[PDB]
Amino acid sequence: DTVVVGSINFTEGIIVANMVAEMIEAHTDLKVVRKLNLGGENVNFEAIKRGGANNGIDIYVEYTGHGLVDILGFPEPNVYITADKQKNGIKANFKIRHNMEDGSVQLADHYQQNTPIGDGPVLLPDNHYLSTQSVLSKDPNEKRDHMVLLEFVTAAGITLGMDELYMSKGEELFTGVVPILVELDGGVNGHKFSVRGEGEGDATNGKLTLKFICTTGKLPVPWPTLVTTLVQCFSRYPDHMKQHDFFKSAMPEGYVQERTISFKDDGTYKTRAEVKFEGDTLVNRIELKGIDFKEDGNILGHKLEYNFPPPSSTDPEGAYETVKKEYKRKWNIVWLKPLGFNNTYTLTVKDELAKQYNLKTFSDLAKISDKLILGATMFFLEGPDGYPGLQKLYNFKFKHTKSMDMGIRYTAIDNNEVQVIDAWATDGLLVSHKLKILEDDKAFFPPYYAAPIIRQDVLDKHPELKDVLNKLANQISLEEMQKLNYKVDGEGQDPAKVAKEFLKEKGLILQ
Repeated sequence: DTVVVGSINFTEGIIVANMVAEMIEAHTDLKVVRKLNLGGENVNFEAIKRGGANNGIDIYVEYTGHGLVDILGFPEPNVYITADKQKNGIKANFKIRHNMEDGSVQLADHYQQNTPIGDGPVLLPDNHYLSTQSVLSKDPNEKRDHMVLLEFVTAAGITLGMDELYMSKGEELFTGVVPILVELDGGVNGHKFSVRGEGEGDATNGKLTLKFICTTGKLPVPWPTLVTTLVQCFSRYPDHMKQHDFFKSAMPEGYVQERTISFKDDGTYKTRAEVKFEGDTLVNRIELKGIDFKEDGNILGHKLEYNFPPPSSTDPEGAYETVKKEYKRKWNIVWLKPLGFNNTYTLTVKDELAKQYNLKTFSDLAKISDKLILGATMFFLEGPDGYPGLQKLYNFKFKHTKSMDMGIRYTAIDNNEVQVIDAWATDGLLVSHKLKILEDDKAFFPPYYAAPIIRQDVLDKHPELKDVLNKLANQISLEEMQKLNYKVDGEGQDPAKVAKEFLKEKGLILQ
């Protein structure tokens, strides 16, 4: 029959949409409907959910970063740590997305304060984040209500910058493997329960193995809700970040971790815990009080699956794999092979500006942001992977922020209307306006490798599509894609003509 191919109203998307349409019409005897969307939020994601039957798309080109946003909530799962000098400790924000049976998600918003127990000196960190991977399992020979947890945590967000390095005396307590005891006394909506966990931690590798048992009978809440609450001192800090490990510096006297966990459309947990050494053993002693929970709700009704969401990886291959697997497992959508270019957000300035203020990286731009006016697309300003996520890590304080269309932002930076723009790495106008891209030194941004995305049922009806579309694999480099975007924007041309020309040129389309 026919297949619907959608795209948002931007140059690169239209070009690649026409390329896919031409590949399908050339290498298969199938009909290709082309649809250009309004530009609404998650328009392509919801369209490919609906499919062609319900006035939606069946195929579109997505970027791994926006995929991380769409199926994992990319910025949110990272534990974003900043310093509170007043309380001589740290604060942290994150959100957990607990999977449910019907594919929905229970949101759990975590606000966290950590304060040293002793009066010793402690390391106050620069803005950074903890990337966490958690795997939940069961012992088959354990008749009690229990959870087996295996966890890997790595600290990120601080750049290695060709400067010498080598930090604290509590750091030396984690050189080897440390035994771990965790005690939790909790009450949720009047249920009183206790949890005891035993295990061990290797901080040089960032690995925790623990087994928790509910000593009071049946646990009145699903186990994944207690995962966060149930030892961030075991996080593996890379050698260049070892000066920012607050948690180890507070040892052995320990620290106090207070946390507020808000379950969307349900109750809240309030936890206070003390994490400290007792003899050889690191102990986490927690009091948990949950107040306002719906009795038939997702939490008290046990409507959450026994899993934790997979982590969002900044590695390009890891990102593609995670996005492909999750789009498959949830909503049943196939990520095909990448086209080969990475069209990433990047803050860019006039090269004159960078020369004058000696700007190399995002941190330098941040220290003078108050003087500057940022002009960016609505996608960068609104999207969680754009300016808001950036500020979670970078502390940008711009004088103004003006939403602009693509193209108009380039003329505006040329005319000094704005000083910083959200240039996209494949933008055609990047050659002509003499701009400098700055470096994402804290490495907030994810990969934005473009790849075609197809519904599984359309793949079933027409199995040939997989190979014909995968023919465009590693074919379009960043330079080539930029050349085509310039051949549309810099020189007014029809996108379909440029697409067909490029396809015939490389022999992908014979004629």
